[PDB]
Amino acid sequence: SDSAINVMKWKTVSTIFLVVVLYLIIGATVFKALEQPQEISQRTTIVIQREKFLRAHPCVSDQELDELIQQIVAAINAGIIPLGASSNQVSHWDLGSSFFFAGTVITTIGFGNISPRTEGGKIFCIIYALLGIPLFGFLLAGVGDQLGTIFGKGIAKVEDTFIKWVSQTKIRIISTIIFILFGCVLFVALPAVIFKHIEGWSALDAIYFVVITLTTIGFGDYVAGGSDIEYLDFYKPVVWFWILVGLAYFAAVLSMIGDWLRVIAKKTKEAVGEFRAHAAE
Amino acid sequence: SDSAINVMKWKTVSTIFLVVVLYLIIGATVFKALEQPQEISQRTTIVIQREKFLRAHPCVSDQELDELIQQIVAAINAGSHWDLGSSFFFAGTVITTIGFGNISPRTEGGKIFCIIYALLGIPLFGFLLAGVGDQLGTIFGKGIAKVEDTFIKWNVSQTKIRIISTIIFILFGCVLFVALPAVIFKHIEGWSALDAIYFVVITLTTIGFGDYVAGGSDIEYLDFYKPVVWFWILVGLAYFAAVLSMIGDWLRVIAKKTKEAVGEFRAHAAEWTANV
Ligand SMILES: CCCCCCCCCCCCC/C=C/[C@@H](O)[C@H](CO)NC(=O)CCCCCCCCCCCCCCC
Ligand SMILES: CS(=O)(=O)Nc1ccc(C(=O)NCc2ccc(Cl)cc2Cl)cc1
Ligand SMILES: CS(=O)(=O)Nc1ccc(C(=O)NCc2ccc(Cl)cc2Cl)cc1
Ligand SMILES: CCCCCCCCCCCCCCCC
Ligand SMILES: CCCCCCCCCCCC
Ligand SMILES: CCCCC
Ligand SMILES: [K+]
Ligand SMILES: [K+]
Ligand SMILES: [K+]
Ligand SMILES: [K+]
Repeated sequence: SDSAINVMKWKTVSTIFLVVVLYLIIGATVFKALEQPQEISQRTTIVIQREKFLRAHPCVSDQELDELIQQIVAAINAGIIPLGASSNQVSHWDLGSSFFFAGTVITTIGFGNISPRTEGGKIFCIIYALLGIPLFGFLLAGVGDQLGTIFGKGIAKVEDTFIKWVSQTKIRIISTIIFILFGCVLFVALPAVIFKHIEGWSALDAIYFVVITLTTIGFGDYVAGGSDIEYLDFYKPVVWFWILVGLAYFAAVLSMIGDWLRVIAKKTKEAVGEFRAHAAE
Repeated sequence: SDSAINVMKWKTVSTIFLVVVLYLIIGATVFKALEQPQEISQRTTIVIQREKFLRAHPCVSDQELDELIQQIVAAINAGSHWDLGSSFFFAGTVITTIGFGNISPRTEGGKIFCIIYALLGIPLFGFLLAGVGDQLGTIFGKGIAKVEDTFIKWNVSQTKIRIISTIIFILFGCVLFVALPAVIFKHIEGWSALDAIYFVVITLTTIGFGDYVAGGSDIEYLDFYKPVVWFWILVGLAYFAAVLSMIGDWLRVIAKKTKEAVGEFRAHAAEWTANV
């Protein structure tokens, strides 16, 4: 009976699919409820700014203003500061930023503030990713090991002193609490504070950055080291180390959250069974 | 001896670290060599466009222009981007961790929800993508059961045909999940042949720079186009998930072969030098 389990597998996958379909629909409406208003409030107030310089300079062709703005937004994607009060310009592909870029490729964070424009840069980025992503995986896995065996020494000491008048499978709950607590301190809270001061971000923007980065979603709306401001350069190599170990942390956390879903799915799969079997007495 | 194994583990991690460090250094110089010139060529030709626009339109003064550009930079920070469909797109970019970033939350509440929506959505999507990987894998197992029957009754036998099977996987795999979609993006999006394959890899490896996004431009899209792209991603991600893992195991083998090749080079230099 090889096809027997396969019929049972397709049933499980199809239900998860429809859950994901419905989870996206929920998220979709939640986001547009949150972001549609600010969008329209800013599109109406950008047309207010539009006609303030549409008719304050009629001697501009007025179809070429909207083509001008295309030419600025097209060139802003490579990163430009097209100003006369600042015509000397730092490079986005210097010795360090191309090193940053390679990191965003193999980690699959891919902020996208810096992206290749040359046809050769694209072809190499394709080759660099298909080899670098697996290569980086072994590093991140070994970092997960070393970081995990450090925590194993930490709970060996703590699961010794909390042995008062003790069960085996319930202290596992205490160990997962100290993991998430210490974890969010070293890899979420403490770094976000540093980004708040050094980058100038808000308290929310920093934690937003930490999560979007270490989950490798990497929108790129916020990037550490993205400005010119000062950058001690004590700063940036520490952020590399943060990513290396912070990615290893969310790797476990996200896997823990996955197992929680497994349990919640089991509890709710049987709750529907109990709901049926009772059906109002 | 518990710390004896741990020293063997840290030495394994440290060497891989130094490989990744040096792999980044190689890549860094290679991209800088590739992209530093385009940067200068476009920085010089954007200043040409700037001082061209003051002369070809004396109407505008040098002082008005700096004001306009701040107002465009202000609007780049926002741009419908959040209509019924694009917010659905957005949630997809979150759970898949592709995160193109062409659309990103600006409201403080949208950020807080995106944090919560990801921490629960990313594991949830993993199970879907894992199940898609299973079903897709058992389909191809039916395919090799057929093909490992017709080739294996004749010319050269086992332990080398497993190499032939993985070639068929990668060959037809790149057909269904890289080549055939990239052709569709070339026509429908208007991209180049390179840009489409560039998109396919950046997207399905979940790097997702966001420089190229299918459905991101303002073009008429057939009602079947975007939902097929979802299905593509769902199954295309499952494809590179295996492909990247195959490439990982290749490196494992290559690491073993090169780790002993160094041992051979040393062992010859050893008793070639004992020859006095
Ligand atoms: C596209 C960017 C090019 C990146 C090229 C990086 C290759 C670096 C040179 C390979 C040797 C690394 C240093 C020596 C390590 C050995 O002492 C050690 C065993 O003792 N090997 C390993 O740890 C295991 C290491 C084995 C990993 C091999 C990586 C495969 C890269 C394939 C790229 C082919 C292009 C060839 C261009 C030269
Ligand atoms: C806007 S810029 O690109 O032109 N300037 C720079 C931008 C960023 C960095 C940098 O190292 N940030 C830390 C870091 C490291 C690795 C990874 Cl993967 C992600 C991150 Cl955030 C350096 C220069
Ligand atoms: C300015 S815009 O908001 O309108 N740009 C858009 C870009 C793409 C889409 C869309 O549906 N793409 C298919 C798709 C599905 C899931 C995933 Cl994860 C990725 C992708 Cl590309 C919608 C809008
Ligand atoms: C942040 C949004 C959370 C959305 C949670 C959706 C919960 C969906 C529950 C579906 C229950 C299906 C029961 C099937 C059991 C056979
Ligand atoms: C058309 C340009 C393609 C460039 C990709 C070739 C890269 C060669 C590898 C360099 C090894 C150091
Ligand atoms: C049939 C393969 C799906 C992508 C077009
Ligand atoms: K990204
Ligand atoms: K990713
Ligand atoms: K991005
Ligand atoms: K990403």
